[PDB]
Amino acid sequence: TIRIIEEICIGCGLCTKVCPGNLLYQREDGKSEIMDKRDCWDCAACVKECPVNAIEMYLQPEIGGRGSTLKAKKTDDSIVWIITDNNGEEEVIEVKNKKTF
Amino acid sequence: TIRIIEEICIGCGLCTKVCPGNLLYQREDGKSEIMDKRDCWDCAACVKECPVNAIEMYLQPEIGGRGSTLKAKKTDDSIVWIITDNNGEEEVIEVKNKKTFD
Amino acid sequence: MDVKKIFTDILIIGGGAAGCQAAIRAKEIDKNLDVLIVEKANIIRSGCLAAGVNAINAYLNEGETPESYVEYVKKESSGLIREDLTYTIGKRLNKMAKKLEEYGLPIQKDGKRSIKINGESIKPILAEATLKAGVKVLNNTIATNYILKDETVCGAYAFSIKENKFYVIMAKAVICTTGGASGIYKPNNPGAARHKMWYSPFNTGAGFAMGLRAGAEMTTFEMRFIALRVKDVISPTGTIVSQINALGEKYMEKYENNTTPMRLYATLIENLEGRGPCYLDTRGISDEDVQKLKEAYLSMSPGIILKWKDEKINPKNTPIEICGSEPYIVGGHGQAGYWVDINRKTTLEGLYAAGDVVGGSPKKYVTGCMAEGEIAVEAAIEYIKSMENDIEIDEQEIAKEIDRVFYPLNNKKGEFSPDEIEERMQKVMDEYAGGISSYYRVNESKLLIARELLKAIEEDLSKIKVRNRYELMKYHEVVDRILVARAVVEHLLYRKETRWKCYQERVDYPEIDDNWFKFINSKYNSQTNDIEIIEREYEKFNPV
Amino acid sequence: MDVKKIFTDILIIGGGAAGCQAAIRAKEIDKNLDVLIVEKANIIRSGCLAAGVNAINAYLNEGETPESYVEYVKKESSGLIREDLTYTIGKRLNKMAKKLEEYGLPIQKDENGRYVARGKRSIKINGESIKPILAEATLKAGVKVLNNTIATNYILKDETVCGAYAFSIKENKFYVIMAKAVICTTGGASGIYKPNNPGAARHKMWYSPFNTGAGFAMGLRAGAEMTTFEMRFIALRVKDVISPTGTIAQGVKVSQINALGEKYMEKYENNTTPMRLYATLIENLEGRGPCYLDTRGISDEDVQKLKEAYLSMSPGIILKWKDEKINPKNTPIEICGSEPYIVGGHGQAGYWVDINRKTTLEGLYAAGDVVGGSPKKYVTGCMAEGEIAVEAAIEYIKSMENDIEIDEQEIAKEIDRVFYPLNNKKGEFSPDEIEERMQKVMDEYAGGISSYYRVNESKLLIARELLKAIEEDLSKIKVRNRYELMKYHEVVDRILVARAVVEHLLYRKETRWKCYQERVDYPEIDDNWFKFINSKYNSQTNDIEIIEREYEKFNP
Ligand SMILES: Cc1cc2nc3c(=O)[nH]c(=O)nc-3n(C[C@H](O)[C@H](O)[C@H](O)COP(=O)(O)OP(=O)(O)OC[C@H]3O[C@@H](n4cnc5c(N)ncnc54)[C@H](O)[C@@H]3O)c2cc1C
Ligand SMILES: Cc1cc2nc3c(=O)[nH]c(=O)nc-3n(C[C@H](O)[C@H](O)[C@H](O)COP(=O)(O)OP(=O)(O)OC[C@H]3O[C@@H](n4cnc5c(N)ncnc54)[C@H](O)[C@@H]3O)c2cc1C
Ligand code: SF4
Ligand code: SF4
Ligand code: SF4
Ligand code: SF4
Ligand SMILES: [Ca+2]
Ligand SMILES: [Ca+2]
Ligand code: NA
Ligand code: NA
Ligand code: NA
Repeated sequence: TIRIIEEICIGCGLCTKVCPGNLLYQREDGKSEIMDKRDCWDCAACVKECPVNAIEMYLQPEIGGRGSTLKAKKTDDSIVWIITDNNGEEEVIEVKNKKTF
Repeated sequence: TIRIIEEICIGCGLCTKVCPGNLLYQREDGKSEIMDKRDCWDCAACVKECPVNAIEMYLQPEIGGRGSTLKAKKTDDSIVWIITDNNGEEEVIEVKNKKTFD
Repeated sequence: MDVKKIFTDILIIGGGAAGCQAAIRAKEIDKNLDVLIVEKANIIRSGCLAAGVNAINAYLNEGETPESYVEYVKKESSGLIREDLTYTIGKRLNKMAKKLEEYGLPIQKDGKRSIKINGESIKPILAEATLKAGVKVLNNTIATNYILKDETVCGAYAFSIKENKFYVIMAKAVICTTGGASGIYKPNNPGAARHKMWYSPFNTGAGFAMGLRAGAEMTTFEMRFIALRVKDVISPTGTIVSQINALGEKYMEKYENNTTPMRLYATLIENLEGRGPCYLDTRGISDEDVQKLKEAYLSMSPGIILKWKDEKINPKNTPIEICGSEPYIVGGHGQAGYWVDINRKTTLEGLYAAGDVVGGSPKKYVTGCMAEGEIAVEAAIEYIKSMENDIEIDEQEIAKEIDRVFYPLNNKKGEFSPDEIEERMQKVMDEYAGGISSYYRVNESKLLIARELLKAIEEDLSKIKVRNRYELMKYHEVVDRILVARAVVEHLLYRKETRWKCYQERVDYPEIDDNWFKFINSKYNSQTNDIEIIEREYEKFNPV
Repeated sequence: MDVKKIFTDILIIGGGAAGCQAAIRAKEIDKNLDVLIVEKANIIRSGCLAAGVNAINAYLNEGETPESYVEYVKKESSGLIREDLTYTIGKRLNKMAKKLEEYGLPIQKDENGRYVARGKRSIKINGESIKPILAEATLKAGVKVLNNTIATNYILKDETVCGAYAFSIKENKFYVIMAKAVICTTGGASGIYKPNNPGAARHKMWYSPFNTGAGFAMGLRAGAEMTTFEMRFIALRVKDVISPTGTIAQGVKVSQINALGEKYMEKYENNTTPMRLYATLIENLEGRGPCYLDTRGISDEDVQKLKEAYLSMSPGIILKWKDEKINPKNTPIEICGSEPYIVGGHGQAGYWVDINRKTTLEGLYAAGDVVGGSPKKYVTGCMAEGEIAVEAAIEYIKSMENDIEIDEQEIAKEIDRVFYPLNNKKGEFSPDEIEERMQKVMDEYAGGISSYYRVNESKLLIARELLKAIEEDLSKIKVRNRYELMKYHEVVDRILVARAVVEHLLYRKETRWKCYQERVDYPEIDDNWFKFINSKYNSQTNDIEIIEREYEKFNP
């Protein structure tokens, strides 16, 4: 599922126009909010849309999540992924849009 | 699980001293509240304790509950059970304390 | 509430893989056609492709023919398929892959199938091509029923979840491309992770339910596709080496054919017989191989990265555990859905369908869904040539649908929420209609209980109350799935044989039966409020 | 916070069936003894008896003897019980039933004044107020009770138990309770595995969902030995409401049937409790379910008697019948299995004790569902063990005095451990989240409902490592009030119990108890395993260590 880090969120609204479940909306104060974190499919569309990495994906503790998180920053030609393990160690993985696997 | 009918509750606190899970407490305004309805065991101790039948037991919709409810009135020598089905039909059954079954 | 009447030539319900290609193909055929897509979410990412794709699975290498594809499809499921649908898909698989490249999908070399892709943005590129073609799109708009006039579909009703609007959309022809149905059974992890599943949790059978309510015929709902995927995160396995049980044995070697159904069946046996869990044996791959895996999964199923980080799993040291999903009602990887003719016309005049919502042809994949959208729209374009949207819809019929759509919003007497009823339904189906908890096995006595319990859920729909238009969407997802579930139970009850292992496990009739080499179809009778089963004979494809 | 130091002679942890009778019996032996019960909830209804009970299920009816009781208890384990414990319970069962009558329990009597038998070893009662009656008798004996007070650890001086630590959930108070002897009567453990209906109905289960293994965990942390955690009792009960079946089966004499109407127990040589459950699982797996108790054809009066009986001990079933339009005379009653529980009443898991119910720690005794070795105990057997334990504890305390002095650093250490998540500003998980995580691990890798109770070595090895990772994350829990602090300690305790369960299941390489201990990779019973598998917790290594204890013939 995902969490919105409201202190980082700049209220741009971009994450509210991507979700296949319509789960994200902009509150009156401008911040984004998820309707119900239990309904998230973990498609990461919102994570990649946020320009300030205020959205992070994490695995529900109820199914074994231990606090690792995934954030994503879109560049002109790539997605830079920031993976933070459960002890805070960060790994940065850049995947060029034209890179094929 | 159970629900507290706040309009009926008189804030007596009696239901807060029976639950084997410590689930019921009295709020600022005196009325009873359940900490988490998901943690109820359906033992009915609170239902029986409430003197004004503001506590009713019902089966969670998520497991097939359709709205039938149970309330209970303690008397000097019995429990009077009030069973309402999902269409509102009411059945009242008194079970004397000294009555044994079978 | 503002009621808006809209007019279009072609109306497409659902802007996913099949609906986008249908709309693009329509504009390519006739620039002057008015084409409107009604999409529940946001077309840039909506549908099964939201997370990206691992590969383009279906196209033909040099020397392979549609006949080769038909035979593969029969080997991957059974001999009882709609050969005519499979063959006509096969003729266009390669053309559909070429269009994806034209639209901007990154592709590189290393036969033809040996390509490297980045599927991360497959849906955005498809959506961008759709809008560049001049297609009009109503996003965040939920379709709720077809507009019927004299047994002919001439549009659809829909409501917005971002504005206070109800749409009456008149059209000369309608194409259903809503995908299949998930969320009928319990998922692998109910509650906190209830939408961690293989199929889209937002494809909830709307197309099936609108079809059934309108009188259209469905087929083969007893064939419930179950996905074998990485445990809990439900990530693809194609990316990631052989299958092993917990003893390290390559248990597939015990079976003659290594087909998708066989891999699932074999894995279930290993677990049931005490040799699980089962895994993909990634042990021994290189450090660079691990990095490649991480980059690929980030582009189509990122949750697995978090599982590996949390559980200290390095695939070169620890194999990847796999298991089966809930059963889905789909016509992409399975063969459940609308019954259509070779031109993808449903049994209702004016209504066509394409993609995972169409039954009879399993192993469709993205290219196959795109191809079906083209076939359907080509047929619809020929059908609308003569006519015009001059149909007059009685205001009373409009008011009737409005009352139905918004009923729980005005239900002060309601006592249940959509979420409560959804869970109740999923419990019934899991326990009495062959869900995970029964290892997918079904028997007559439990199915008869499921039939009666679903009717009692249906009775309680009128006791649902919602507070906003988003919760109203959830109500309609539940209404739709209950009807689909009732059809599934009737299909499962009717086929007294086991034709598809795992996907249709009739434990009380465990053998395949030659007397059952026919299609089991259903129709919803609105007068008696009952599902009616129709038998359709199998026909060899012989075009002349 | 108020740190309250209390001195008592006999400290009883848990005011349930065994704890109440232990306390009453103490005051019978010596009215001047200071006896104190620490009770997590409200003694009037606390524990497994909260809803009432369907009958007294351990009573020696005419012709029955303690020796024949043992012979019957032995059968399920193929003789692997602590016969000394069972026999000494058997000698007191009828006394305990008479005590319940003296306290006010209505027990049906015939014209001669004999209790009315319901089955071979059960008698008919109105059990609705069994716990209030026991609690009233306890308070009338002069016993002191701290309600809404959660025990967290024993006080140990060297290797001797001399009290316990507890915290209130209704006052800002922490208790240091010094005692000459302690008796652990906390019951067993539920909530280690996933229940039948996780989420909305997660506490709809057979065992009390509020008995979460505190006694097992306190004993393990203090160095005491546990036994036979691999024998996990599973209840065959009415589906979803988890209601008793004995009232329908024993009371009406109805048979178990599959959905085809066949009495499937006739296919099995022995119609025992574990086989009734195993046979039901087979019927369902092989496509002949559901299974039911066949009430079809009973009279309207019998239906009324059933409704009154179930209202008096499992009222939820009445609501299911009304919602689903079930009249038992027309529709049979669907049955199914529960989660596995770690219990010493209906099962034989718990503390390892001597015949006097002394644990392996000096100063610590135990009684009831927390004590292993002797299944088929029931409410009278638990009461009997309470008496045996307290009698021995009283003899032991005769010499000593409450002159033991605890060191302030030790008190401070427990306070820091007990209140840690309440002060954890940086915490990121709730007790509920971790509880669900643990239940998933156990359900999937240690033989829960989802695997039809089957376990294998490979899955158990995974469970061992996953539980260790959960324990590492306990330090990341935060709680916001004392009620949620109690839930944190329930999780902490259950994790330790689960780790022990896994080790026991790993160690016993045979299948001795069908359903309750299904090692599918060792599917046969093995005479070389006719011995007890015990465990202790090593605090230096943070690991559970297995100890084998040989079976010893009991000769009185
Ligand atoms: C997780 C996953 C991974 C996959 N990976 C691959 C792969 O690597 N390669 C491959 O070839 N295939 C893959 N597939 C298969 C492929 O994605 C599907 O077969 C295909 O996307 C289905 O196309 P569709 O048009 O029928 O449905 P979709 O693409 O899902 O589109 C359905 C549309 O209908 C909309 N909708 C639903 N209800 C309503 C309503 N009431 N009103 C309006 N709109 C509605 C949805 O929002 C959606 O936009 C994958 C599928 C899944 C689920
Ligand atoms: C649903 C059910 C129905 C039954 N029906 C029958 C029947 O009909 N006939 C029959 O003979 N037997 C019956 N039994 C068995 C009998 O009820 C139990 O064997 C017996 O009650 C167990 O007694 P106990 O003292 O060990 O545990 P309990 O009676 O459960 O008491 C344990 C006490 O410990 C307390 N406690 C727990 N943790 C802590 C902590 N950290 N600190 C302080 N206190 C704590 C609890 O709150 C509780 O008061 C039934 C049991 C159950 C579960
Ligand atoms: S990860 Fe996907 S499903 Fe979840 S909130 Fe973001 S866009 Fe929606
Ligand atoms: S995209 Fe990011 S910064 Fe913008 S509203 Fe969403 S969370 Fe906030
Ligand atoms: S029914 Fe029993 S468990 Fe539920 S809240 Fe009332 S007293 Fe507590
Ligand atoms: S016992 Fe009844 S009236 Fe008294 S506080 Fe509780 S719910 Fe209210
Ligand atoms: Ca859902
Ligand atoms: Ca719990
Ligand atoms: Na962390
Ligand atoms: Na290396
Ligand atoms: Na830690």
